[PDB]
Amino acid sequence: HMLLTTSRKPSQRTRSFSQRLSRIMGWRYINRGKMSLRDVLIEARGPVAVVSERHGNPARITFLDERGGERGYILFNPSFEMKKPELADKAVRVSSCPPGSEGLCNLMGLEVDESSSRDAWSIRTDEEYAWVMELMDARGTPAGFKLLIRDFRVG
Repeated sequence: HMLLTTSRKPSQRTRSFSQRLSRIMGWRYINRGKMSLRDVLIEARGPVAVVSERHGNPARITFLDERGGERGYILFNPSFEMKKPELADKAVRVSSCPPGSEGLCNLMGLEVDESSSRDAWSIRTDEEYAWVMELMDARGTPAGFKLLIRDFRVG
């Protein structure tokens, strides 16, 4: 459902993160090289997400519609282990979006699925972050991949 890319000249960590996330989501990943956003949108022919950084860390995901309108954005810090997540499917499901988190689900195109928590996201509150989005793997246990959400805005 989406093309993912990064801001221009990303660090190794931003690359690793974004390649990982796009695999998890089943989104098509492209190297940003030296393209403008306009040229990214031409290549995508469809919606795009851009992972941008501050100080060499991924810090924001911006979501665009196919014409380049900004759907919204998420400010976050990633938390991921070295081991590849074990997934049997695109992680396009979420177990629940509690009140106040619906925009996370809308931006990322997640569908609520109460039948199982495998290959799925869990959204919860945290003492430090606004939300933690944690990937549950093909066995429904923590995949070692989280989005630590500081804020998000839609529209």
